[PDB]
Amino acid sequence: SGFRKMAFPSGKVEGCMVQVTCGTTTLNGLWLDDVVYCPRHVICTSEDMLNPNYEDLLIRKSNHNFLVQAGNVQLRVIGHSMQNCVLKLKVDTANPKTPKYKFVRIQPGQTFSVLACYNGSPSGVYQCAMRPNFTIKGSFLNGSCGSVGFNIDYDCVSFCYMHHMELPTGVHAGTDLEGNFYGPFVDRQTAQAAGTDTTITVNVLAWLYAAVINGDRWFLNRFTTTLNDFNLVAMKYNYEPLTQDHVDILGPLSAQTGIAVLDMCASLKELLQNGMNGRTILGSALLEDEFTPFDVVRQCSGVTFQ
Amino acid sequence: SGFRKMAFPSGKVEGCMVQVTCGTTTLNGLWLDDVVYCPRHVICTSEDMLNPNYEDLLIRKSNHNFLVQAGNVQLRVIGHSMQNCVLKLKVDTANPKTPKYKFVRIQPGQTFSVLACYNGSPSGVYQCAMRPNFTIKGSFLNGSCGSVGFNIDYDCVSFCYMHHMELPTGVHAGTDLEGNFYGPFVDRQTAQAAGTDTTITVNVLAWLYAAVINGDRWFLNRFTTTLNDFNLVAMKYNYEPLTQDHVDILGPLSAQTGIAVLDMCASLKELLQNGMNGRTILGSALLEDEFTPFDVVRQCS
Ligand SMILES: *[C@@](O)(c1nc2ccccc2s1)[C@H](C[C@@H]1CCNC1=O)NC(=O)[C@@H]1[C@@H]2[C@H](CN1C(=O)c1cc3c(OC)cccc3[nH]1)C2(C)C
Ligand SMILES: *[C@@](O)(c1nc2ccccc2s1)[C@H](C[C@@H]1CCNC1=O)NC(=O)[C@@H]1[C@@H]2[C@H](CN1C(=O)c1cc3c(OC)cccc3[nH]1)C2(C)C
Repeated sequence: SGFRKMAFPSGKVEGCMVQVTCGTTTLNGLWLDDVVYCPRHVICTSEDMLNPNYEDLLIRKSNHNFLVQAGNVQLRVIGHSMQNCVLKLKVDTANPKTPKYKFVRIQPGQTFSVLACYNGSPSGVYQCAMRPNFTIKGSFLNGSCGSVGFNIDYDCVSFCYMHHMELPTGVHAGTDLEGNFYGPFVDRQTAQAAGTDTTITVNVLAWLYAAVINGDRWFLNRFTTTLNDFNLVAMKYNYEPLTQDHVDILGPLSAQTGIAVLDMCASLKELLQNGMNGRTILGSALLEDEFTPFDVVRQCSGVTFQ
Repeated sequence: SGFRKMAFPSGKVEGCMVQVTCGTTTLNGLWLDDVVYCPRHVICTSEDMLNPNYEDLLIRKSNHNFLVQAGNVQLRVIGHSMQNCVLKLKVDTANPKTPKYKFVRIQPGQTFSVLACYNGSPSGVYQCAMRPNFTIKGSFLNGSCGSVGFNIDYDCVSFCYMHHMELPTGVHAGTDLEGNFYGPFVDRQTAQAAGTDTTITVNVLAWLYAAVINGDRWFLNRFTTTLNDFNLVAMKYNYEPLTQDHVDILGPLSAQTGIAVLDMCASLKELLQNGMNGRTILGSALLEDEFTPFDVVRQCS
């Protein structure tokens, strides 16, 4: 029993974190095999943050202009290349701690663990979801660039995020491990803003299924809804549209609890109109949207507390 | 910017988890130097635990009754003993991944990272606080016993918790790594109720400071209070007493924001008496009490 924001054990990622220095700029790098991945703006100085031409800044660098440190050991850079907004530094030593890994680009609503790092040293681990507006609500300070997000389903590390910037709203933006940004953001200091954010409807429903699995049913009602009527109502509260794909994904949780998906949608509609009336759901007084259906199945018992 | 519930990186502890089996009972163990630490009830069969006589059940067992597995390798048990509610198993191989560590017993209100494990394998990590009623609001299923709680400080892992049980309310209970229970609990198959829980006042104040540092100021006011007046309202709302030591600990956060501890206490006194009026603080409609003043400083710096 219980339900918490649960991150993956971070050991497999900790053994990949390095420090990358170019000039007076220092950030984190990810050392996998003989390659170090880091944000390409490690090659930027104060005067080229608004409109840097990364191709022109990089051609002026040699391999020995990059200082890579793994703990107290200096790694020698023997090659380099830029791929989108990521710099790939080839080093003379393959990381002996390289885990089984893959690079995946995630969709909005998906969650992952973030290992926040400063100067190549891990500081903490927390969970976060890719918001519908392609930002994440993280906890990142100066020098956190190059920190990565990942999942570790079945002993394979899936890297899905690399940290690059903080927007004026206090939310965060970054790229996948191929250097392609999530959303319309750019690695420039130009005026950028996150679009209006929405609630991840399929995740709220998954978390309501988690509450039922853990023994709470106070919020259910005698009603049902069509998918059309549910979307007409939920969008008036700034909820993301629920698709037939989301209904299908919720199938296993619906089967375990005996609560039809559209019946849980009717519960959600009533929760939006009434509030909780002094009650909590899984310890929360608001509707939580950063647990996916897969996260619920991972953490919850396969037996409902009937 | 941003404020999240954060756990310590768990790599140093992951390299210490093993599986321990005695008969048909399998649970997790912690392998440090040449010893494996696990809950003593690994020697109980599902019948023996209604009222176990651990002294007698241990006397019946020998080294051959224990099976320790580190990944795919089997460790040979060459000694055994009980210390309080933990079983200590001496093995023939010292763990080469043993970090610099110490066993520490935490106080209520203090926080720690839990590495939830099943069959000796780390499954997840989350942060939790030792409640004033000595329970933790964890997330544990069948097979989680032996999972440990810890804090990290300059390469040194301070182990503070070992998981043993779930109470009827769904909250969890355990021991320090010397086998001493936190709270009035016993390792027996009986429904045990924890005392009425109370809110950790100093942590709520720390989190209100974290909110101010992140731009949330609506709850700030012109008023100030004293300890004795604040403690009278704390008592009424089932909040733990605020002491001068707590005021001293909050001192750095107090100077950094320009809000004295007793000025922030007047904001908390107002939130308890009047509510939040539809507003949220740091994305929460509740007053969060599982962030210590150190968690706030560590994260914000
Ligand atoms: C990162 O760790 C980097 N720091 C530097 C320093 C020099 C060169 C390159 C880099 S990458 C930070 C992480 C940030 C800092 C606070 N919290 C974070 O998440 N990333 C940045 O500083 C990025 C890089 C330029 C600008 N930037 C911003 O986050 C940024 C600038 C900015 C302005 O500028 C006027 C106004 C408002 C908000 C804002 N954010 C890059 C995008 C290349
Ligand atoms: C743990 O992993 C153990 N499992 C076994 C199995 C055989 C022998 C020893 C152990 S330790 C679990 C973890 C629990 C289970 C669900 N989530 C958890 O956190 N611990 C237990 O099962 C403990 C051990 C006996 C009973 N117990 C309970 O949690 C327990 C019993 C109980 C009753 O009994 C009537 C009523 C209500 C609640 C309740 N919880 C020990 C305390 C020794």
